[PDB]
Amino acid sequence: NYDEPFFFADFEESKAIRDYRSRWINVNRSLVGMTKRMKEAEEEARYM
Amino acid sequence: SSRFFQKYFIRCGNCQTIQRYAKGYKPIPNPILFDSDAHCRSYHRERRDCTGLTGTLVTCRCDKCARVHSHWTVMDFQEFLDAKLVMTPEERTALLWPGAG
Amino acid sequence: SEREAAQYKFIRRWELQMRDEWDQLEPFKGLPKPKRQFGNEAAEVIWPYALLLERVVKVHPFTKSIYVYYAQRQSTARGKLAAEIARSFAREFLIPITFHNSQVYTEAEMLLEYSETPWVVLHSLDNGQKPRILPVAPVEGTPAHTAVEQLLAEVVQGCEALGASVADPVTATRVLNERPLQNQYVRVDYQWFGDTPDERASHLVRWEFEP
Amino acid sequence: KDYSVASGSVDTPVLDQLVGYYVNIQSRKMYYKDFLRIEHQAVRWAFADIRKNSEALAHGLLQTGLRPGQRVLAIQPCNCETFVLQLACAKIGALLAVVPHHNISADKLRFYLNEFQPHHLIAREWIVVP
Amino acid sequence: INGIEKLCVEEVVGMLGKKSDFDLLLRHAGNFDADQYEHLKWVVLFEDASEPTVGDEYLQKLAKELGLEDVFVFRGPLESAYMVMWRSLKRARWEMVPHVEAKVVGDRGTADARILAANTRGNLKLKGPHISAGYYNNAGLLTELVDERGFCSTSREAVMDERGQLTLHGTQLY
Amino acid sequence: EIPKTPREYEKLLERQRYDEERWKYTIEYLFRKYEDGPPELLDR
Amino acid sequence: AIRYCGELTLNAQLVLFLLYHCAQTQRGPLKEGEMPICPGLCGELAAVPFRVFLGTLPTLAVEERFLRQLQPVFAWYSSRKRVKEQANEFIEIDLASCDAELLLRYSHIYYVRRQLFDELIERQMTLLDSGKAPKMAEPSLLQCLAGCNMTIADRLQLEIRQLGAAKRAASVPGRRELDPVARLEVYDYACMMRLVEEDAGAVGDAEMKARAYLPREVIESKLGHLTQLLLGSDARAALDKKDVKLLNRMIPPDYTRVGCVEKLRPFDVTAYFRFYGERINNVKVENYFKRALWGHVYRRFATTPSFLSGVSTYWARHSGLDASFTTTTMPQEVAVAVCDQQIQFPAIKFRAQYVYTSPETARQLWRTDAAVPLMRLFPLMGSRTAEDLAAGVLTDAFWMHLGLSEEENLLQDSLLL
Ligand SMILES: [Zn+2]
Repeated sequence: NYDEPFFFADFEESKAIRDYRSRWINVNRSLVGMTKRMKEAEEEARYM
Repeated sequence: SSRFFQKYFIRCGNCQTIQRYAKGYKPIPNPILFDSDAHCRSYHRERRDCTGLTGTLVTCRCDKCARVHSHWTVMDFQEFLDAKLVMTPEERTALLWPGAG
Repeated sequence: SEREAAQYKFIRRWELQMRDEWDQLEPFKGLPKPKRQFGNEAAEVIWPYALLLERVVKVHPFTKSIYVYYAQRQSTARGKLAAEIARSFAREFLIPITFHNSQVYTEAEMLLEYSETPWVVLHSLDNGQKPRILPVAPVEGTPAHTAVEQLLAEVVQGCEALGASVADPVTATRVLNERPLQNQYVRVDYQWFGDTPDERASHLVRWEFEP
Repeated sequence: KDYSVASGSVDTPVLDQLVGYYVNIQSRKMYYKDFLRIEHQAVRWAFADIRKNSEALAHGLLQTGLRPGQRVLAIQPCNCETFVLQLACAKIGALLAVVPHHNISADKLRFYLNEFQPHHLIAREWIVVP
Repeated sequence: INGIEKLCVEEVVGMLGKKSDFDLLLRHAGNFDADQYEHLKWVVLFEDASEPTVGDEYLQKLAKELGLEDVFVFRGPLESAYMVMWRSLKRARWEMVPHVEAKVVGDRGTADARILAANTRGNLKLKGPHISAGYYNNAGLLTELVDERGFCSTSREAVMDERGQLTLHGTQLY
Repeated sequence: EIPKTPREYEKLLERQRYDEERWKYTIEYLFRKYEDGPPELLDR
Repeated sequence: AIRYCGELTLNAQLVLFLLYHCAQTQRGPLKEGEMPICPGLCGELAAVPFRVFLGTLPTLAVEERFLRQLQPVFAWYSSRKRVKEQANEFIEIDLASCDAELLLRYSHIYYVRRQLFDELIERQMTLLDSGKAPKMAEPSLLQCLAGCNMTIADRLQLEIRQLGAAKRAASVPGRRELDPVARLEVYDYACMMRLVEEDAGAVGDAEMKARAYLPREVIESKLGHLTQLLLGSDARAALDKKDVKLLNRMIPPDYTRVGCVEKLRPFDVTAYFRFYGERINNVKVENYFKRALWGHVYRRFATTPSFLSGVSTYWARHSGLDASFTTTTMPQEVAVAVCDQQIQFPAIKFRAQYVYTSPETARQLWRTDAAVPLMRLFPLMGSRTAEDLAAGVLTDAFWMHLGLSEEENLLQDSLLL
């Protein structure tokens, strides 16, 4: 019932592309408000 | 287990009807997470499965009487051809699978 | 030291079975819980996987629901026969039908009145289509191991006629493909095949010879 | 009808060059012919004008410090000059960003500044908003 | 009103827009003379695919109210620059824009993904010269897949009709 | 089938008792608690 | 359970039914065992859940409280409901307006007629005692059956005795299964069409149908189901359908209530019920194959034997509600059934009803209508119409004549000994 044709769809690159995609959505989330944060870091360094 | 495909002719032991049963590809347990105890006994049972299901209690379901039981008897195909070719065509309808005229 | 611990656990088990501390539902933690209801006792019972493999009954794909309602008390002389057929059909084929069809939701009710006529309600995937309500009609020359299969045939042909009566199937098709999983509450004891999921799903795989 | 795929005719020619190239060609062919008309800005331009001040604005951005790698942020409301900036930023290869001005606050402005990290900000003083 | 009074002076033989601001023209076009629109012949409205399907009676209303020869409706996702398929007033069929291929595929492939059955919801892939596979983000310039066959991922799921028609959807959430 | 592992043997046992005592696996035996209505509809 | 079909303007009063522990519930178990007869009725009511506690939301003005009074074999629950209900009524006496108290004559006649009633009151009470000693059996279980008879237990015992009176159990559920609601509705419309020419409007108003929705405990709402009524509630719908019916009726209680008594007592009769009788299938169209369309005669006989019994308590309990001072000390002392239904009707309406019942019973007894095979006979209905019209046209014109009728036909209706 579960047989596949001979020219069979690829799982490897679909995997690599989707999990990579996942990583860059995560990057899009993590980078929100980055410049202000990186502004305060220098002030904390100067204070310390 | 199991690396290769194989076809068997089994007899339902309650009603004595012959149906055919196939065994397909299931992959080896992962070589990278390695288990000797899995792989090796899987190998011996693989050899066993290849020879007429020698040490295996066969469990399937009758089509002509629908129930799952292990009464099944595995027949090598010469015993099958001995069983089949001596039959009248109307009892091929009862005992055997569709067509097989 | 496995054997004696095993023994220990068995005696322990029977002790809790005499004294009512034993929870039969622990393997089932991840499943949703069926309807606690007067007819649905076919749901809470743990089904062997083998006799689910035995009863493989498929109806038309355009069936979304099967309800079986039957009266608790039957005033009528023949009322009992009808109720018994309905009860037997509700216990034998309701869970299997659900199991294999998986879009069909199946529910049986014990409704408390003296009424001799049990009925079966079939819903199709059309919202706009009226459900078909089939009566249970035991013939007085038919016993309860035969009439039940007759009712099964009636339900199958009823679902089939209900599904071939559907205004354009494009809609029904996409609704079918997107209808969520209805057989989740079913509790199955996988006996002699529990070891990996692939033979848990073993009833899905079908060998097609002579293509 | 049978399968889900749809295709258009391929006989139509495809233009693969840069934008500035077609601007130069169209400026050589019809030089004095009108290109765009705006009454509220008093802008009547030929293809002469669009070529001339497109690359002029390009040089303007080059001396204002823009380079082929970086970005421009533009909040201009329906002017001719946002198009001119399209062409200019096309000529020096800088990515132009056009954001809608109809809902604009300080917070989302600094979001755009966080996102694109532009070299330039093309802005107004008084902008008309509904 | 100042808009009409300008466009009737400027001698525009045809103009572009979207439904939502043609609403305002339809409010205030009745106040003027019919023959003032005599230069306008065709008009264009652009459609994002999540609109779906500006009704043709509205197009008929436009054409009768402005004295128009033909009303052109273009439709496509925003990646495609609002043109994938298009129709006229007189032709209800959705003709594809030339050099455009729209396919709906399965989930198990990238290049080698297979076309679905023409009603089934699956991924959408657009191949065309005016289609863009890049998009800018917080992270920077980003790109989704352009494969060996030349097609391009939109990360959108769609349903194709029997008659040429695309319907976009959100991602499948079961 | 001679089991070389204990779990193999409980598999063997399970199919065995599915075969020999099959009265265990009929639906009336599954329903021992309901030969009647639900248990809460009774008397004391 | 004593007065069916009497209705009044009412406000919804929430009452938490019981106290129970989620792990171990005595309440739910005992009820589910004893409450079967209308199960859907227990299923429909809201379930209010609190930490380690369960409660059910009750509407006192609804027939639900009456159902609890009838079908609960638990003493303490029905006692809590009884005492709290009486307390609620007595507390409402201050907030509520003064009773109408229509005429001193009716009060005098009722007073003089009520005195003789207690001999057979002791008979029926000790009958409830004999029924309570035997109340513990295989069918019904009670906590203490030997425990003293109280004012809270009356309805339950009444049910026990009526079920014992019926030769076939359970006639209630059988007859319910046979009788459809819409059928009796339409045939009551036919009854109105035949009995009164071009009268009684068309159908009940939205207020009245919503009231009857609050006046009836509904049935299984599932797919392919027709609503059915217990014989008692059939009598209830039957008389409540007669008061609100008449269009040309002027405003007077007695005249228009007489129709109520007439249609109630019409629902009591076996022949009418069997004439209206259908199965669920014939009305629903599910099964065209049925051996008998009409209710079995035995069930009808039983159902009729049910509603007739306990005339004395039926009289006295309602007699308590004639006046609020009569209702003040007789709630605790005198045998009665506390009902939020008759509270708003207290003074004029309850008394006028008390007279109307007797005046209709006179017709019933003197005509011997109970055994009539065809109740739809023309002459019969004509005489009925003229009768109700006359009795209606009397008391407004001449009161003392109607007083005489009430008293004499009271000596007739409830036998002395
Ligand atoms: Zn067999």
